Amino acid sequence: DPLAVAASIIGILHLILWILDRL
Amino acid sequence: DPLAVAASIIGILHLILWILDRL
Amino acid sequence: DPLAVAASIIGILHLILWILDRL
Amino acid sequence: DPLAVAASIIGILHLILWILDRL
Ligand SMILES: CCCCCCCC/C=C\CCCCCCCC(=O)OC[C@H](O)CO
Ligand SMILES: CCCCCCCC/C=C\CCCCCCCC(=O)OC[C@H](O)CO
Ligand SMILES: CCCCCCCC/C=C\CCCCCCCC(=O)OC[C@H](O)CO
Ligand SMILES: N[C@H]1CCC2(CC1)[C@H]1C[C@@H]3C[C@@H](C[C@H]2C3)C1
Ligand SMILES: [Cl-]
Repeated sequence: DPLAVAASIIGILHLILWILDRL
Repeated sequence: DPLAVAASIIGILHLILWILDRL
Repeated sequence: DPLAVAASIIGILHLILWILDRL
Repeated sequence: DPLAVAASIIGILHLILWILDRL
């Protein structure tokens, strides 16, 4: 499922960027 | 699955909106 | 899949809670 | 799907970390 693939990549990137902004 | 579909859309929108708010 | 189900519910909830916190 | 599983775990962790940060 392409939608699931995109959402997974987006969530992983989202958590990383949020951690980097909090740091 | 409607729940997976809605959650994927919402995660994509959540990343978009969060980034725009941080900018 | 209970993990996917819980993650979908939780992602919806996370967007709700973040929008309300920023507002 | 390992990608979906990793992203689900990541989403649960993200809500946990974000809630702890807001509190
Ligand atoms: C093609 C995709 C390009 C993406 C758009 C690039 C534009 C960035 C503009 C100004 C940044 C200046 C602010 C310096 C960094 C602080 C904001 C921040 O930390 O955000 C990063 C994270 O993705 C969310 O917070
Ligand atoms: C599925 C279950 C969802 C349960 C949802 C829990 C609601 C939070 C409880 C009380 C808010 C306390 C009133 C103070 C208002 C600040 C908002 C707040 O602290 O909520 C936690 C989080 O930071 C986002 O708002
Ligand atoms: C899956 C494992 C995750 C491991 C958990 C690591 C927690 C380490 C926290 C601070 C050390 C670095 C200080 C960084 C300060 C940012 C604080 C932060 O991490 O935000 C979330 C936290 O629960 C509220 O702030
Ligand atoms: N925060 C979101 C919640 C929804 C999912 C992406 C991340 C998550 C992982 C996959 C399987 C379901 C639906 C999406 C794809 C649960
Ligand atoms: Cl935030």
